[PDB]
Amino acid sequence: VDSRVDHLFPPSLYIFVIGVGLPTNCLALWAAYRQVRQHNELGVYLMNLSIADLLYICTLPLWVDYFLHHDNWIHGPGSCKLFGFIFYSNIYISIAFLCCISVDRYLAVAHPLRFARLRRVKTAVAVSSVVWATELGANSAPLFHDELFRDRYNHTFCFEKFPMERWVAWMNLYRVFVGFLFPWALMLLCYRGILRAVQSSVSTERQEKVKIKRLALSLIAIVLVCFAPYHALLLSRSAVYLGRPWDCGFEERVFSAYHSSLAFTSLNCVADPILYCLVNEGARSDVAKALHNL
Repeated sequence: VDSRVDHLFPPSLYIFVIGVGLPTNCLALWAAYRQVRQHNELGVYLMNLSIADLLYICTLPLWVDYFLHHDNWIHGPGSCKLFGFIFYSNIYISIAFLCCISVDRYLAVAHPLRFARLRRVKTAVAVSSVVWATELGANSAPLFHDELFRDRYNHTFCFEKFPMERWVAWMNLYRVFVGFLFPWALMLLCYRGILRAVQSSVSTERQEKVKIKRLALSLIAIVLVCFAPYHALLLSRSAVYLGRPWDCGFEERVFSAYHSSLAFTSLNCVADPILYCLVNEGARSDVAKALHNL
């Protein structure tokens, strides 16, 4: 059980995320609020996604240090328990609001004349509240554990043990399977249904159909390219532990790749503002008309 020279990639990537995803997410939050003012209940989910992204990107300045300084956390146990819970959530909050958006879009497009009670700002707010309550209470296990752990080779950990606790493996399994694949599968099914509905449209001009398909494929490709490697490797180093709990052969080799993938999973915070409030000409219109106020 040891570590590698992983001190440049996650820091240089979180710096880019800080530089791009604070202004883009503030603009996206403003545009989503603009949408809510018009009783577009998609705006509620867009605001919630922007909030999760914002309070994720506002807790990176700590892990950029935690990775610059080699793998040690020094801001007490209190910061490592709050900023470590915000950092290992908001992934399952972002990919829950993306699923909420895809289901909202599927209902509007594939059933345009039904379920009108489900498409309202009130029900959107209630669903957002339930989404925040779950995945923040059901992912709250790391709080009720000591989680600023030291070891031999001067590695002050934060939310880890390479010798994994009994719960950590099961909670990782839950992460991979009921925080990523389930919401991602629902996103994929919703966009497949949206494309099947758009296909039948008589009034859409077959280049708009191509634009819709190439946006719907990128929506479910960005999520996979950002979350699949980290979660597959988390599955790997959690499945090995059940086979050989008292072993460290795999972990030392896979440590650097694991932390680089964890750095990668942060690109789905500058991905969201673009793909959901900056790729269409209506929300860019809001950006243009509001930045022209000052």
